[PDB]
Amino acid sequence: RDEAGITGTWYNQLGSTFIVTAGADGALTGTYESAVGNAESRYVLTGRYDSAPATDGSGTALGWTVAWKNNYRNAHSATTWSGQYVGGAEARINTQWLLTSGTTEANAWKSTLVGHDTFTKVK
Amino acid sequence: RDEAGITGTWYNQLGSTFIVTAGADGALTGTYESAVGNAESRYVLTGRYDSAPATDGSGTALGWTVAWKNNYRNAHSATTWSGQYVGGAEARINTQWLLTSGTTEANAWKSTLVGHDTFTKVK
Amino acid sequence: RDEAGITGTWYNQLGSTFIVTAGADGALTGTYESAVGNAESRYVLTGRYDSAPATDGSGTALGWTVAWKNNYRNAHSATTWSGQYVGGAEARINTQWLLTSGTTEANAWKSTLVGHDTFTKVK
Amino acid sequence: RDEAGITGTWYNQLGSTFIVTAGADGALTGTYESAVGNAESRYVLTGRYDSAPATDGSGTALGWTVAWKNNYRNAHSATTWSGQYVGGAEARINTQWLLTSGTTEANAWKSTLVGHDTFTKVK
Repeated sequence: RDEAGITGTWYNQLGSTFIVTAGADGALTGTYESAVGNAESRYVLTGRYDSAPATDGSGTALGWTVAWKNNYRNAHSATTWSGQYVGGAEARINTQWLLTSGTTEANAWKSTLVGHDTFTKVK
Repeated sequence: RDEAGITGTWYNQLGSTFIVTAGADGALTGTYESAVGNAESRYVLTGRYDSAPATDGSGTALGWTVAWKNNYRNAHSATTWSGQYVGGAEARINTQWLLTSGTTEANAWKSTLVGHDTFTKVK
Repeated sequence: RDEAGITGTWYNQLGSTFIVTAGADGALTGTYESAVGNAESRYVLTGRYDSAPATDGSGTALGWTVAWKNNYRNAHSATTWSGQYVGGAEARINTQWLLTSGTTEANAWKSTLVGHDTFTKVK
Repeated sequence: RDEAGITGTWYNQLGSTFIVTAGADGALTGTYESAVGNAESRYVLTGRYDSAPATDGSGTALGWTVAWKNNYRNAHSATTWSGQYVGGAEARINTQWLLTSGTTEANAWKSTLVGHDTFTKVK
C-alpha cells in the first residue's frame, strides 16, 4: 500500500497538476488542472489503484478519469490515464492516456487522442 | 444529460457486465464483472461523464477505471475505458481501453494492453 | 503462410479500400483509399506480416503504414495499423491504428489519434 | 524533405537500434534490433514518411512496421510505430507503438500492447 506514496500533488511534463487522495480500499479522488488544451482551473477526478501490489519490485497499477466540464468551460471530452506508480527517491507515475471527445457517429473515427504523461513530485 | 440514459446495466462483446449509476454532477459509480482474464465476480468502478453534452447530435464523453483487486483475486492491474455514450433506440457506449499491469521498470515496455469494447443495453 | 489469404482487396467499416500484395518473405505492398478524412484517391502503403504463423489456430500478425501524401493532397500525417489476419469463411483483418500528424512541439500532446478498423473481403 | 535528416541510425530509450533509409518519394526501408523481448539480431522494417512536410515548424509524420520473424526467431507478432521526426541540434523521432501478437479469437482481447519510444541520433 502506497496510499501514503500516491496521495499528494503531482506534476507532468506539460506543466499540469494532479492532486489526489488515495483511500485505504483503492479509491482515488482529487482534482486535475491541465496546462494545455480546452481547459481552465480545476476539474474533478476519480479513479482506482491496487491497494495490495506485488512485493517483488513491481509498480502499483492505477487509473483515473477527468471529464473536462467544470464551472468555467465544457470541452465535451474525457481523458483516462492508465499506468503505474513507482515509489523510491524519484517517485513517478508513468501513464498512457485516452482522450475521447463527443462526436457525431460520422466523426467517431477521429474521436480519440492517445498520449503518455509522466508525473513526478517536483516541477 | 444522459444521467438517465447511462445509468443501468450494460454488456460488451466479450460477455462482460458493467453496472453504473450516473450522478447529476458527472459522477460514475458501479461495478464491473469481466467475462475474461484474471478476474472473478464484481470489481469497484468509478468515473466521470460530461453532464451537459453538445446538442448537435454528438455523443456524451465519459470514462471509468477498474482496479482488478477485490475480495477474491488481485490481478495487479487496472483498466481505464475512455469513450462516448450514444443514445437512441440502440444505445451504445463505444470505448477504447488501456489495461496497465504493475511491472518492474525492466518490463514496463510490456505493461500496457490496448483494446476496444462496445457496450449495449441487451446481450 | 497466408500469402494467398492476405493478398487482395479489403474493405473496412468506414467504406475504405485496402489493396495489398503479400510477398513470400513477409512484405506487404499496396494502396489505401480512405472513405474519410483529409484524403482523396489512392495512397502508397507498405508493411510486414508473419509469413510462418503458429498453427494452433492463432491469427497472423501484421502491420502497415500510410503517409497521407499523394499527388492530390498532403494531410501531413501517417497512420499505422497493427493487427492480425484471421482466415476461414469470413476472413478478417482486425486492427488497431495510430494516426500521427506533424505538429509543433507545443502541440505534440494532441498529435495522435487512435482507433480500430475491421477489414473484410466483402462490402 | 527530411530525407537526409531521417536516414541513418537511431537509438531509443530501451537501447534498441533502428537503421533506416528514407527515399525521395516517401519510402522508409531498413532494419530494427530490439534490446528487449522475444527478439534477437536484425529484423526487416518498412514504412512511410511525409516527404513534403509543413514549413511552419511542425514535425514530419512517419511510421513503420516490424514483423518479429527473422532467421533466428519468430515471435508471431508485429509492431507499428507512428510518430514524427523533429529536426535541429537534438533531432528526435517521437513515437507511439502498437504490438499485436497472433492469438486465438478467444484471446484477441489481450493481443495488443501499446507504448511509446523516443529515438535519438546518440546513445
